[PDB]
Amino acid sequence: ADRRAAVGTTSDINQQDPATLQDGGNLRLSLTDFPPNFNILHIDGNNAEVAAMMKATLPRAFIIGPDGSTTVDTNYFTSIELTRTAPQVVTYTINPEAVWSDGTPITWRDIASQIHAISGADKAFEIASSSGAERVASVTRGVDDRQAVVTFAKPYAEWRGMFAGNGMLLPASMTATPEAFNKGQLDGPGPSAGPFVVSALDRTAQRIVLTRNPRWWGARPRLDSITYLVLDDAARLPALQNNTIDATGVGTLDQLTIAARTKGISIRRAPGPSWYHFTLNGAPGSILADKALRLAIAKGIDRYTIARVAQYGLTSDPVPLNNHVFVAGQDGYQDNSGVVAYNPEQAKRELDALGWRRSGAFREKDGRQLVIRDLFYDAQSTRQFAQIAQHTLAQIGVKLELQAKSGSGFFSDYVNVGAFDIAQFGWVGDAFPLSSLTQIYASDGESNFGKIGSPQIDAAIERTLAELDPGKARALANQVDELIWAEGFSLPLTQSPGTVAVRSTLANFGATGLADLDYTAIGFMRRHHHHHHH
Amino acid sequence: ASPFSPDPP
Repeated sequence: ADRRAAVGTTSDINQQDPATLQDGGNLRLSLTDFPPNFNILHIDGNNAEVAAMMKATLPRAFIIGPDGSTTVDTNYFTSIELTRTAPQVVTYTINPEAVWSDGTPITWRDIASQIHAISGADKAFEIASSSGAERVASVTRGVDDRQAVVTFAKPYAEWRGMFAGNGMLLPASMTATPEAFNKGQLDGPGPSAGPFVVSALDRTAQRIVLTRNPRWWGARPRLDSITYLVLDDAARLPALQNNTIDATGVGTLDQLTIAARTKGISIRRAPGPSWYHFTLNGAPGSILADKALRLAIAKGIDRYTIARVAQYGLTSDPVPLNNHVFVAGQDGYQDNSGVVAYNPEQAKRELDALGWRRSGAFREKDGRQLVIRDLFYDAQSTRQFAQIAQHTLAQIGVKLELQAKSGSGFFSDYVNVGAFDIAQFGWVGDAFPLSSLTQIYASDGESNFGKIGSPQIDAAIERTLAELDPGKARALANQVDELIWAEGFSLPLTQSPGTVAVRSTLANFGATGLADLDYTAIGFMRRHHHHHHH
Repeated sequence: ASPFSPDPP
C-alpha cells in the first residue's frame, strides 16, 4: 500500500522480551521444493529458501542488524579481530563450547576446510560462490585448535560476509573432500551447530522439521520446533488462512488483500536486498550469443510496465530496479539502465541492421526464426512477467517461447546448465553487495549461468575489490554495473517489497529486511499480550 | 546476491 520498495534501516518483527513469550510452540512455514542438495555452498544447493532454513542451524560469525551493521556473534566466536589491515589478516577465535551435532568441536580446521573448498584451487568442488576465498593466501592455526588466522593476498573489504549473512560455517566433514561436498548432502544436511537441528526429513509428507539442538550451548529457544511444508505458490495464502502455516510472503496486491482481510494475520514490511530479473544466455550456440542481438532484444522489454503491473497496490510509486549491484535505498544506488532503455523502434532498427528482418511471422536470419526460450518457475506472478515481455517482444518481431517449469531441479537441471535463452529468477542479497561481482558477473563466475562476460568487466571488478575506500569502491562498482548493462547480461525487474503475512501471535519474527533473526527469541505471545514497547 | 530463488522475492 504506502511504503516504497527500498531497503531501509528497520525490521518489522513485533519485538518482545522472549522471556515473556510462551515456552514452546511450532513455527510452521512453507518451502517451494525439497532441495536437490542440502550443501548450501554447492552449485545445486544455493537455494535461498534452504539457506534461510539453515540459518537456524549453522554458525554465522556476525549478526547483521536492520541497518546492515555487524556485531560478532559471541555464541560462535569469542572474538573476531582485524589483526592487520593491509595485508589483511583476520583472526577468528572460536567459542570453546561450540560443538557440531555429532559431538565434534568446532575448530580452526572447519574454517580452513571451508575456505579451501570454495577457493577455486581444486576444480572438483562444484561451488556456487567463492565469497572471496580465492583471495586468502593462507588459513593457519592460531594459539590453539580453536583459533584460525586468515591471511589475505589481496584486499577484500567484505571479509565479514564469508561466514555471515547469506554465508555460514559448515563442518570440515562436509567440506574437506570433493566427494563429501558434492554428494554428501544429497539426502539431507550434515552435522550442524545452532539453536535448532534438522531432525526429520519426510519426503512422503513433504515436511522438514527443526527441533531444539540438545547440544546447543546458548540461550534455550522459546520454540519447540520450526516445521517447513512443501507448498506451491498458489497454496501459500490459503494455507495461512486455513491455519496450516504461520507466515508466508506477500508478493502481489491480491495476496496482500487476502492476507489483510484474514483475522489473526498481521502485515509486516521491511524490504531486503533481493530482486527478480531476466538473465540472458550468451553461451556459444545460443541465439543470444550475439551481444548486439542481446542489446536490441533488451530494448524491446518494457521493464517499467512490468514493475508497475507486478507491484501496483503493493508498494508506492512502483519502479523497476535499475542496478545489478545496489538496490533502491542502498548507498551507491543509481540508474545505469539507459544503454537498454525501452525503445521498440530503435530495437527494430537494430534488428534490421543485424539481418533479423521481417521475413515471416517473426523476424528471420539465415533460415532461423528469432525465437527466445524464456525459462521461468511456473506461478501466477512469474507467468505474468513472461506474458508482458512476450507481448512487447512480439510487437518487434521477436517470439518469446514461454518454457514454464517446476520442481526441485529448476536450477540444477535447467538454469545451472544453460537450458534457456532468457531465464527469470531472483537473487537474494545480504549486507555484502560486492561479493556478488566475482560470483555472478566475472567471466569465470561460478553463478555466471549465461556465460556472458568480458575482460573489461573482469578488470573493473578487480579495481572494485582492490579499493579500500568505501565511496570510491561504490563508484567503481557502479562502473562495473554500467558495463554489465552494456553487455546485455541481465535485466533487473523488481526488487522485493519486503511484505510478509505473519500470524499475529508471533513475536521476534516478521519482515527482517537487512537483519538476521535471533532464532532463540522467536516465540508465540501469551493471551492478552497486547503491549508493544518497540 | 549469493543465493537464488525461483519466485520474485
